[PDB]
Amino acid sequence: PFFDVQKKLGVDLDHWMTIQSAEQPHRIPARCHAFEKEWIECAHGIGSIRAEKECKIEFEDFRECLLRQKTMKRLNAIKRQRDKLIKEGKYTPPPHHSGQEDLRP
Amino acid sequence: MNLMITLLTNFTLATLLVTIAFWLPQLNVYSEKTSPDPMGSARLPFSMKFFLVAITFLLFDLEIALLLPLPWASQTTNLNTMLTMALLLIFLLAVSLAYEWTQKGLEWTE
Amino acid sequence: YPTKETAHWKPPPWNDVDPPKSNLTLNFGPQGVLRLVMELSG
Amino acid sequence: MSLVYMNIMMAFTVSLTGLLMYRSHLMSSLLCLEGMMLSLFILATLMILNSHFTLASMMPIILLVFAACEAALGLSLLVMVSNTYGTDYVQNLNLLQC
Amino acid sequence: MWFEVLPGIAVMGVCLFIPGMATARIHRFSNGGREKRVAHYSYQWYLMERDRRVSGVNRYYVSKGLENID
Amino acid sequence: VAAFLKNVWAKEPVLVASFAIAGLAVILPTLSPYTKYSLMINRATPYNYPVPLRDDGNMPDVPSHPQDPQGPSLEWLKRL
Amino acid sequence: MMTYIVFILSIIFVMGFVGFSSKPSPIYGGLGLIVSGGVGCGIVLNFGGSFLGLMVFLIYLGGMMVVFGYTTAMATEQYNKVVLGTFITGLLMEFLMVYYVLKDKEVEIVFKFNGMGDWVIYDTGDSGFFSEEAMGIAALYSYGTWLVIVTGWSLLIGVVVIMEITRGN
Amino acid sequence: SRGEYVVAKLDDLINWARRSSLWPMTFGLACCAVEMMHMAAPRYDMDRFGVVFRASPRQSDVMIVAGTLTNKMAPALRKVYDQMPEPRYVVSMGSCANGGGYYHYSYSVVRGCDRIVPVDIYVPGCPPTAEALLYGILQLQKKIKREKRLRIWYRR
Amino acid sequence: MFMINVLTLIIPILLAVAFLTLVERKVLGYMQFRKGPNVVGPYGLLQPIADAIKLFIKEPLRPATSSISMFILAPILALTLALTMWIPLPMPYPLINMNLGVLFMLAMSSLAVYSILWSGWASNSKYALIGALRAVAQTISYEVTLAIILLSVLLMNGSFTLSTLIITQEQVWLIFPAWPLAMMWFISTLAETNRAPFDLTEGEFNVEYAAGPFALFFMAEYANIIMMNIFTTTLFLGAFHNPYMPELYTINFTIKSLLLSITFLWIRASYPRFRYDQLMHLLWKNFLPLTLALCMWHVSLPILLSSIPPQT
Ligand SMILES: CCCCCCCCCCCCCCCCCC(=O)OC[C@H](COP(=O)([O-])OCC[N+](C)(C)C)OC(=O)CCCCCCCCCCCCCCCCC
Ligand SMILES: CCCCCCCCCCCCCCCCCC(=O)OC[C@H](COP(=O)(O)OCCN)OC(=O)CCCCCCCCCCCCCCCCC
Ligand SMILES: CCCCCCCCCCCCCCCCCC(=O)OC[C@H](COP(=O)(O)OCCN)OC(=O)CCCCCCCCCCCCCCCCC
Ligand SMILES: CCCCCCCCCCCCCCCCCC(=O)OC[C@H](COP(=O)(O)OCCN)OC(=O)CCCCCCCCCCCCCCCCC
Ligand SMILES: CCCCCCCCCCCCCCCCCC(=O)OC[C@H](COP(=O)(O)OCCN)OC(=O)CCCCCCCCCCCCCCCCC
Ligand SMILES: CCCCCCCCCCC1=C(C)C(=O)C(OC)=C(OC)C1=O
Ligand code: SF4
Repeated sequence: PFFDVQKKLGVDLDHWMTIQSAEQPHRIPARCHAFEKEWIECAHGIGSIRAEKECKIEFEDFRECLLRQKTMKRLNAIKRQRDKLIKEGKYTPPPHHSGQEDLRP
Repeated sequence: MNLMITLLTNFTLATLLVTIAFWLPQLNVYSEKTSPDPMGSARLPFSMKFFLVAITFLLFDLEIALLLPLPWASQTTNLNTMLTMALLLIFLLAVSLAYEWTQKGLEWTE
Repeated sequence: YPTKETAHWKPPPWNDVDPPKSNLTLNFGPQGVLRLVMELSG
Repeated sequence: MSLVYMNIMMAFTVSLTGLLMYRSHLMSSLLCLEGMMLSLFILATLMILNSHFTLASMMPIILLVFAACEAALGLSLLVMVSNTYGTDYVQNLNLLQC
Repeated sequence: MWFEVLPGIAVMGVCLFIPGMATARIHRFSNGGREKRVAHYSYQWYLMERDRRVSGVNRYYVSKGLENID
Repeated sequence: VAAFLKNVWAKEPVLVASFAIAGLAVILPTLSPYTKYSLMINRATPYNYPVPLRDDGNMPDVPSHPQDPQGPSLEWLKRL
Repeated sequence: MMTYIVFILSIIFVMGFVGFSSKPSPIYGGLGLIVSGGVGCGIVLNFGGSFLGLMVFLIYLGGMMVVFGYTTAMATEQYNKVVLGTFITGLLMEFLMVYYVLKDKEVEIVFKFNGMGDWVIYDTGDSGFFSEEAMGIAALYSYGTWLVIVTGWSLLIGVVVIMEITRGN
Repeated sequence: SRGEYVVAKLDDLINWARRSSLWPMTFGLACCAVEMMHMAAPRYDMDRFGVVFRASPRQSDVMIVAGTLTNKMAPALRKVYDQMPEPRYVVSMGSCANGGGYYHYSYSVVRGCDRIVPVDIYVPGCPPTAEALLYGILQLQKKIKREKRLRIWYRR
Repeated sequence: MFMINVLTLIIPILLAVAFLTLVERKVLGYMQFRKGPNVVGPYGLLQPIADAIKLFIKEPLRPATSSISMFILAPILALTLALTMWIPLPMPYPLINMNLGVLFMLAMSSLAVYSILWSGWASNSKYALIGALRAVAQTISYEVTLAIILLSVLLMNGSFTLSTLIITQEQVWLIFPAWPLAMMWFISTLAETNRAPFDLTEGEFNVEYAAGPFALFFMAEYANIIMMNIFTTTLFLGAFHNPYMPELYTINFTIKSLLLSITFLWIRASYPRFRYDQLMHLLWKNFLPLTLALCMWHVSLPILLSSIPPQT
């Protein structure tokens, strides 16, 4: 039983806290506002059964924005290869990745 | 970082003073004291009233926790709704106090 | 069906009300001067 | 995912198994229950502060208040237990086996 | 008479005057003869870290004015 | 309504002051003429950036410069 | 070491829960949950949740664990192998997790977890002249109307229920 | 020597702090309690000597036995005396605490409190005046001033 | 350099607590038609030094503790919380300038009852435990009106920033719009620190501590007294602040806080004690209804006057 009293009576009891793409105070965007807006506008109206297979790209984009697992795995690979080349002496860091370059602005 | 250093300094000063208080007069070689209370050995009687004032504290402190964002909530653009809900929270705290009154909850610690 | 394990179980009371199964005595002594024996009920 | 979520979830499961394996006391059970609530507070807070989802910042406070009220209820239940047997021992709560 | 309590109040008042005077002089000494930058908000921290980068001496308080533009 | 009020003010003046202050706190924002100015000041405080509009060709009331006459004015806030 | 500090606090956090999940005594359990609340508050403070961490102090510790220690001090009249065994068991489980995720930079107990410090996941912008957390909590009165109604009604009913079930009549 | 000078100055320091911060626990037994209450009154004012008014018996430094000690309360006197932290001193105030007094030949009176506790200062009178009790307290302070705890510790 | 600033905070706190004991004994002396200490030092100034040396060489009382660990931790927690209540205090600049210094102080004062509770349970006396439960219930009772009065006053401030509370009071002292909140605040902070007429720990919990640790509890309590007077001074009697001469603010708030601490000393030599139910009646049936009514008034009042303070 989902007695949709809110849509029937036209009141907004809890839809505002439901998603990150909703109206936030002082127009603060979430860090994955665009990804969630794209996933919601993809998966709207077509049902969950169609939405699990027809909006997989937007949902993988949004999940990887949220958790950043592919990003952190890529950073793990870059940093670990960098540490191996430092340990082998095949590589040196640049001066701008050591703190001796007087940052931009 | 300055705050963590300050907390560590205050804890270290307190522990140093407590160690001096618990170990400087131990070096006194005074005397061994042979055979070192209104109730003799009876058990502690449970007071229902102390527990009642503690739970009344806890519930009104939860209502305080709801009231704590009000200096930030006065800055909103939806001020009629904000003012209504603020007066409604303080009114429900007052209704909690009135019900605690009239059902003899504030008795012998009034 | 009473077994060996469920043999010490008696049926519950009929009104389902069980029997519940002392007040504090203080000695405010000499430590003018007066000794007091208090029977307090809280 | 992030590494601090590992420790907050594992803390929730530690306090779960503490709340799911009693020793004697009902108070130690309520302590494990409120440790579970605390770990939920920390975990929901780190998510909401992570994703910058602004409106859910009032969410853990609510998660505090209700559940803290819940704790009050449990404490009063414990006191009624301690107004029957003299202790809060969970092995005294076996009148309903028959 | 009643002015006999005043040496102890004077000692206690000097002991309360020391922390605020000391933190004011330390905030002037550690920040280039000025107040400590209050950064309660992330815009204020953004400006303060921009000052740290535009000074060239890795210090936010060393200010750069019209002499730094051409 | 008259003897009862003097009786409760004689016996329990703390509660009478409590319900009087709470009653003024309820009713007086609905009667105050300055309640509207609270709304108008809170909506005129620019926390965000005033993201400008693309001039399509017909916006007669949107300015091109902040010091232009058209647009929202806050002379009521300076003067009061 | 200092870039891992939240992680380090979180380790103390897990240790703190083994300080009372083994259940030594409800007063030592209360002390362990107080230290756990302090370090978990510090974790909340290090993502920028200052108000939420001060709710952990003012309401969880200074409000509620006060009442736990208060009620416990009115019981357990003042004067283990399983406790210390379970304590070292949970401690060795947690340090094996630490050692695995620090030697592999990846672990999977139930979910996959990264092994780098949790500073990496943060945002690189500013929030202007407001804390987003403070304004989302201030939103409780304008946007959070139904939530305030049901929370205040549940607290009023909580007062009524506590007075009913403790009266004995 | 050098260490003898050090223990001399440290004896002077600790005896100064012990005689200048006497905390009395006064047994208000009898009429001598009234005159101790006058030694605390504004004219004589024990508090200006560092002698506080009514310290608790577990943080007090000196036990003023002010009044008549009976047989029914002598174990309570000895209990309070044993519960005092050292250095503890005993001022016997008035004739009944000193030697039984006007109730010396009674069946129910301990003939002096010195049968029960070791007494340092015997303050004579019935009652001794608040000025005479203050004289006894200052004589106790002078007795503390010539203590040689660290000099005898250094010479043992 | 910051460590020097922490030392110049925490060492003068200890010195002012040490000489507050002399000021208490002198002011209670002259209000009782006698003198306070004037023999041990010149004008009594060496009385706290003599008394500290006396207490630190007195015999340890050596109790049978229920828990050794909490018996150690209760003075540690009391002194640590007594010292950390000073670091957001703006005078005119705090040691730790934070955005939520008010709420930080309310939190660290809410944590202060664990020292009372642990010292009461760590003693084997049941009487000391009953006294500790009474003192904890008293303190957590008056923390309610602390929180609500403090919220109602900070509705005129705009934030929980203590440094903003000086900017708030540059045209008027905040006691003029909020004197009923001020007087209930003042009595509630008088009831926080177990201070007369709310001192039922002296009327017939840490009596099993030796002279050293009891002196540490005593000095933590007087550090709380000086701190709550300074916090009341910043909160209701905000001084003039010239940013180019901060010592004007420092001399001014020091004079006001000394007068307010002497006002604590002047209350304790004027009134008898409440019975325990009488100050419970004072909180729950007198202070808390007016506190809620004035909280409604100070919510609705900046809206009806258009005087809502700035967020920043
Ligand atoms: C910050 C600087 C200092 C601030 C001022 C404080 C300094 C003075 C200190 C004096 C010594 C106090 C020692 C402790 C005393 C404790 C006892 C005590 O006082 O109890 C409080 C007493 C308690 O009541 P009671 O016990 O005296 O009276 C009997 C009460 N019954 C019947 C319930 C038994 O009074 C209060 O609670 C009053 C609190 C403050 C009231 C503020 C009211 C302001 C006016 C509002 C408006 C009124 C008009 C109506 C509306 C008009 C609208 C236009
Ligand atoms: C609508 C406005 C908002 C209202 C809600 C917000 C209130 C804010 C303040 C919080 C109050 C919380 C506590 C309320 C408890 C009320 C019940 C009560 O106290 O009844 C008992 C009392 C008599 O006291 P007694 O029981 O004898 O006490 C023993 C000691 N003698 O009985 C009495 O003293 C009688 C009390 C009832 C009559 C009070 C009348 C006051 C009128 C003031 C002027 C008009 C103000 C406008 C609002 C009127 C609302 C009725
Ligand atoms: C290597 C050799 C040295 C060894 C280490 C010692 C270092 C120095 C220690 C302090 C000085 C030691 C000497 C103590 C006093 C000796 C002389 C004396 O007793 O003088 C008596 C005089 C008052 O005379 P009185 O007998 O009281 O007369 C009653 C009124 N007609 O008394 C007075 O006028 C006042 C005496 C005051 C004593 C000194 C001040 C107090 C101690 C301060 C330092 C220690 C504490 C530091 C801070 C602790 C925490 C606050
Ligand atoms: C931020 C500011 C905080 C201020 C806190 C302190 C306030 C009060 C400061 C002290 C005021 C003066 C104190 C004088 C005490 C009495 C000294 C005295 O007269 O001692 C005499 C005694 C015996 O000497 P004798 O040679 O026998 O004399 C016979 C003469 N034919 O000889 C002795 O006892 C030996 C000498 C002892 C000297 C002790 C001096 C007092 C030390 C107190 C500690 C604080 C020091 C000041 C700190 C702030 C300033 C830097
Ligand atoms: C039984 C054990 C022993 C008992 C005695 C000792 C413990 C009890 C007494 C000490 C209590 C310590 C409280 C520590 C946190 C206090 C809250 C806090 O930090 O608030 C201040 C501030 C928020 O203000 P804000 O201005 O927003 O922050 C700056 C950015 N603008 O936030 C900041 O500035 C954040 C700074 C970075 C994060 C700091 C984290 C500190 C370390 C973790 C907590 C330490 C205490 C753990 C144990 C507590 C036991 C009660
Ligand atoms: C080393 C820094 C100071 C350590 C603490 C000792 C001095 C302050 C407390 C001593 C004290 C004084 C002066 C005091 O006057 C007093 O009586 C009211 C006490 O007992 C209740 C005290 O404990
Ligand atoms: S010595 Fe005399 S005056 Fe003194 S208490 Fe005894 S009977 Fe009374």
